[PDB]
Amino acid sequence: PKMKTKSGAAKRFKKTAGGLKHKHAFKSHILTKMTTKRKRQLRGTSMLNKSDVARVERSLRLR
Amino acid sequence: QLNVNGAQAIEVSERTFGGEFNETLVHQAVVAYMAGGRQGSKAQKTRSEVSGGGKKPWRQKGTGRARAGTIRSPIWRGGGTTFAAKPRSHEQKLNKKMYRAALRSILAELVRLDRLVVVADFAVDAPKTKGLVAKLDTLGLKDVLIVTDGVDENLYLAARNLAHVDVRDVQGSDPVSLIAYDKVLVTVSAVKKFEELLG
Amino acid sequence: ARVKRGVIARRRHKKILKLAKGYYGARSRVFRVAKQAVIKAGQYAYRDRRQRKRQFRALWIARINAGARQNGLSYSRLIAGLKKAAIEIDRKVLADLAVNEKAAFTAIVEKAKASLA
Amino acid sequence: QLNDLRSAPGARREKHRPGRGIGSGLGKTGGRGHKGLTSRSGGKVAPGFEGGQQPLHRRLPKFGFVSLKAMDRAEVRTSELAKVEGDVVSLQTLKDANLINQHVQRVKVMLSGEVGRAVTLKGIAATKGARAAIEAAGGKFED
RNA sequence: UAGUGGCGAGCGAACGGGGAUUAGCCCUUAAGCUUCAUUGAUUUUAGCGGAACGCUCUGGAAAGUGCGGCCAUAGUGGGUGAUAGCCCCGUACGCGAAAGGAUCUUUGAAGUGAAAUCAAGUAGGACGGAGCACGAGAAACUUUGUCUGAACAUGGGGGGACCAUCCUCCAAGGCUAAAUACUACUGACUGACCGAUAGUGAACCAGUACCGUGAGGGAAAGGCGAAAAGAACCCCGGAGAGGGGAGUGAAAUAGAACCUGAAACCGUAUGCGUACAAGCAGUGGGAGCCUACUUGUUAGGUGACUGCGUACCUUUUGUAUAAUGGGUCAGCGACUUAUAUUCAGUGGCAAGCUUAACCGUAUAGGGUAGGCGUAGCGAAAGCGAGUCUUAAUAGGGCGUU
RNA sequence: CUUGACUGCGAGACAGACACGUCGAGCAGGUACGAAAGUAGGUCUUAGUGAUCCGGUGGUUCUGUAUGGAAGGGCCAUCG
Repeated sequence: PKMKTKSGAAKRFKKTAGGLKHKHAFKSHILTKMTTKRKRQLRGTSMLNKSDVARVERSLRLR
Repeated sequence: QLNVNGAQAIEVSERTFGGEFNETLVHQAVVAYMAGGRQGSKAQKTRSEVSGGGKKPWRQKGTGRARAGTIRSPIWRGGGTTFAAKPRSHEQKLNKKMYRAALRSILAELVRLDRLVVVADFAVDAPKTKGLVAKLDTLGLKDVLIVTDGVDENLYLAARNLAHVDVRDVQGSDPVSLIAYDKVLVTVSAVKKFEELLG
Repeated sequence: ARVKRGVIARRRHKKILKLAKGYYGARSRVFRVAKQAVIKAGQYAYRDRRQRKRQFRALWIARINAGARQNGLSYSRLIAGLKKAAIEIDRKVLADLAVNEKAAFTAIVEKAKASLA
Repeated sequence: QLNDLRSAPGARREKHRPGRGIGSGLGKTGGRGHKGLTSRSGGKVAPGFEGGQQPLHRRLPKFGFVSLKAMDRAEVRTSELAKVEGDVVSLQTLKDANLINQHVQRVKVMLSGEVGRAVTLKGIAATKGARAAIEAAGGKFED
């Protein structure tokens, strides 16, 4: 070990065989304005798309 | 298979002797071997390490002169060298299998080029260089690497003065000394030991 | 492996200073001025391998103009009449016949006038 | 000969160097461009940094815990159970081969191939298909 | 990695393994360590011996050329008039100490260890701090500046708040070799280390000269020749300086400021062109003249005259720019290195691959601890060719020759 | 008259650097009205808003540093 992964990136981006999982923003603390249809569709654990991958796994020391 | 000067064949394996010559792997092994025998004993000094050089030489404006922060800058002739060396290592990793497979393809070329010579046993009597010269001159043999199964002290004391002869054991042989000497003398016990080691 | 670069720097400067010899002053004897003069000479020489083909053509055309007007014809009427006919003969050898072989040039301008252009 | 050997065409490369002349391809800048941060010495952009907006690793939430239960967990698939010696698959037996680390304690066997032999699995959990494929080809199971 | 962190920049374990090393003795008095006296032994501070070549060519000189040998536990050492195993000093290899020192070993002796007697102002606690990877945080454990304050082996503290139950140890007295760190200092050996602007600041009378009131800063400067054979004598000159000879030497345009002796810069000589001609000084055309040749449809040198023609850099939307930069020359002066990693190329092995420390008669071989791969899903328990969500065997996400 | 201003989702698109955002047939579970086809996942439409980290509150199948619990953490819903 001579490369330090960013610890805030490791709590945010868990790696699977399908990519790097993350959760969504906006499901915190203002949840009456939102419809159920918006709160239902930020609930899961999405993937991380192409524009973000190189930056995140450069932060998570994997590039 | 391989011929012995003592009138018989020895029937070697087609794996240790008589495989294809991987020129790339043998070249990697000889570059690795010549790297592992280099000592990195040098250093220069950087701009921190050359003596003195604390003050700015002049003030930065008014002097009409170019702009310096120390006498010992690497642009200056007193100053340091810019990417000054420190004692490093040049020893690289060759795999165990890659080593053994570069060996198996230079014993094969020592066979094909008629450069390998198998004898039944090679033993000198006395620690005399003249005796070992006479024993090699029967074989018509100058500039030879003698590989025995274990180096005897008589065979070691002779030929450690002799100019173009080297006496090694099987463990102590290397790709550079196999390719270097113009002929390679091995005993039958050395061919047994090479089949044990190399496969 | 420290390598001392003063033996190759010298030969490269000798090459540039040899290419610059014949020039005025520091153009021929100091490197930072000789180098620019050699590069500039090279640009002009590239440009002038083109303008050589431009300048010789104009001299041929001017000599053919002068030779044709002695026989009562322009340059342009001569070049038109030498294509109502078919001469395939160029400005170089027509200028050469304009100076040297004047009776042959007179024969050529009469065969251009014969085609009435 | 030491005089004669080279490597494969394409195995070493020349290591082109920046800053050696203008007819080399990398003069006067060395591939760095012109003024700005990423042409200076130490001209690095820090990892994650998006120019000053909130980067992805601070804009998305944190989502879970790591289990300390599973640091000593293990999985050994059915392709490997023929590789132990002695017709028994035990925890120490799976450590005698290098099939599983030291400091592992819990092994599940899952179905990823063919079990090969008739082995006995003491103290080792197995999935449904893997218990089926072990007991099919002569295996047994106790604890 | 777990944790930790304006949960930011970052900081960062442990359990469990693999090794290097090998020992525990005591407070009912010990190992050990010192200092002495002894018992043998080993090293060190100096040295001794140490093999084997002649003829010939070129040359100032032979080690080199040609030929023929010899030695070798000694053959790629140094220098000797050019390159030497055999010419010298050496080297491998054996020998060697009146006298000192040092390490180890006997076997006594005096000491010490040693604080007394199993630990009380101690454990614990309250405040305020510090440390433990841990920013007092659910905060254990350690330490304590203030204030307090226990039990006594059917005690006591630890197992990360805390509580029960188990497990494991006995704090408040001590002493302990090795593995470990470092090298101003010695000795040997080595270098894909430098070779006089380099390498130490410093090859030379260098921490000098010099600069500062001081602290402090800090240079420049190597080379005749193999041998001084370092120039007897004569001439000009001021019993000069410097030369012209003569001698020495292979060579003195190796003459002491001395190997080689570049460029900038400054001259003398010869050829040609230059005093009616306007500018980046060239370039295309081109007469004439002058030299060598041997002549011609050549080679070298000048270049009258003439067409075109506002350096280089750097910065910029753009520079001849009256924007920057450079007096010139010669030296020097800027993408390195380490460790982690990703991709490409190229090799070895292949459902496996690979070792790290370390061991090693040591680039071998050993050592597979560990790392990655053979399975994924889930935040996790877990379940697994599936899994998660879900009331759902539905949908959907991710995965599966 | 009444709660469809439902729960689980969600084929597929629009928008788009990313984070966000927009529309949505259909399926399951339960409901409004309507005799029944059917309409109903708020409002004619596009503004009315705010990331993360911290904390608070209610659940929970998860974890829970020897073990049984707790503490703290995780997920789900929600507030500042």
